[PDB]
Amino acid sequence: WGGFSVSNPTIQRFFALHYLVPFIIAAMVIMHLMALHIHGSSNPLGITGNLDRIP
Amino acid sequence: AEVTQLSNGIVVATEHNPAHTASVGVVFGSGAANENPYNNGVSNLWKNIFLSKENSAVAAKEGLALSSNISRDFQSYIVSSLPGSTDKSLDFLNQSFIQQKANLLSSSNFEATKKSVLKQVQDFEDNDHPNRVLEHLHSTAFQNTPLSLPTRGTLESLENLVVADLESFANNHFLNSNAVVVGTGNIKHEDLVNSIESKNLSLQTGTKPVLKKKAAFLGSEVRLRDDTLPKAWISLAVEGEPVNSPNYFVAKLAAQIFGSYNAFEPASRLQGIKLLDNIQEYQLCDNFNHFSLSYKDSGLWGFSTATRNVTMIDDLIHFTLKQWNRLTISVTDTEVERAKSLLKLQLGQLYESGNPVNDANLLGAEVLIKGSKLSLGEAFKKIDAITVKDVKAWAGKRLWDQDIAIAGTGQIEGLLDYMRIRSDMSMMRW
Repeated sequence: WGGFSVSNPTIQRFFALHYLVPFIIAAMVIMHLMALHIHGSSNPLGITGNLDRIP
Repeated sequence: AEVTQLSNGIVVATEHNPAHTASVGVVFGSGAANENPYNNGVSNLWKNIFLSKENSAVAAKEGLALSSNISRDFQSYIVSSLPGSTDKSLDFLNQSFIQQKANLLSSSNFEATKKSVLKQVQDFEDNDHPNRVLEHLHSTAFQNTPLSLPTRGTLESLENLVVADLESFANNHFLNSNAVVVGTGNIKHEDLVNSIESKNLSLQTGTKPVLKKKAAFLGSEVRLRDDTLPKAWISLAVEGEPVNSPNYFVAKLAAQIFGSYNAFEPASRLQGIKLLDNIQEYQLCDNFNHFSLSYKDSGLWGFSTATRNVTMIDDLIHFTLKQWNRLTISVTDTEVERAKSLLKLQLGQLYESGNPVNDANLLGAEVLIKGSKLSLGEAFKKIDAITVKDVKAWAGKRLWDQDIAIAGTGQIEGLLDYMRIRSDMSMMRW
């Protein structure tokens, strides 16, 4: 809070942080993608898709 | 130059040029394209009985050499001999196409012949990948149409064929109206026309062969993927130009631009082909050759290739097709000039060979469609006429943003989808 309760300090640091996290999420996404990229997506059959690929 | 053609009761055509031997043979205007899915490989089956051991000895004693050829548009049975024995030939041709049209087809010879082509064709489908892929290129490019039938015939329709089928075909196709007897080598024109007119008769004259449905092209692909093969062979083409076409040569010149290449032969890598810059940096393939297959109904313009660089096939195709794009927008003048010189060159070595059995097959096929052979000198006149502007118009119709036929075998996992390759047939514009 940065005070006795939710007041000015709270709302101003909260905006500050609301701006910051999105950029972290974005970073977190690129990792999600890197982790995706080494094995590729799965498929509905739940079996290997190595025999029939399409760009 | 020469090339003379006269009728009678049948049509005869000859081309004499005092050399070594002289060959005479009957060339029929029907072939693989005139067969059916179920009787396919009947012509390739005639070719082997005519070349049977039984008949081969009969002409060998007499001092002759037998040569048969089976194509899509035609069929040919040729007998080679010395300049003087020009009569020894006709007496054999006629003996096997009239007297022995009851013999040969006798069992023990047919069964022997059939067991031999059944193996011969099984060897081809297991080993000759480049030609097999090309055969399948026709198979898919012209599927469900005359031209789609493989010359050697299928391995199945072959083992179902019996003497009856052979006879039925002969009776329906080997006819007076659908035939041309030719003579090349050193034998004169007047010598043949008369030796033929000696023994009269006709043998099924006035009889015409069963017609069909005009061959057509279809954007399609056939992928015979075999991971156990050490290379990846692929052929790819578009709808070409048929013989007796305004652009017969313009199309043939375009292929000569990109030509052929063998990555292992030093001289080949030095050619004046822009594509060879793009393909040599990472050695995209072992070899490749561009063609312009023409026939009576249609044709195929594209290229064939083999590659060991299985992980970069997409670039082989990419660069190769980006070059084809140039023929519509940026083909330079010297590219066209170089093509002419090299077209003329390879065209000449084709016609001007020291083997009449080649010359025969070339004379027959032509006169069997246009009814006359175009003199080599006349060709050069047309070739030199062709302008940059000409190549672009042709490419605009034939090549630019047009469907394609693809066929492949071996490690072709790296050959991208039809739509990916199809897309490269053009370029972005404002």
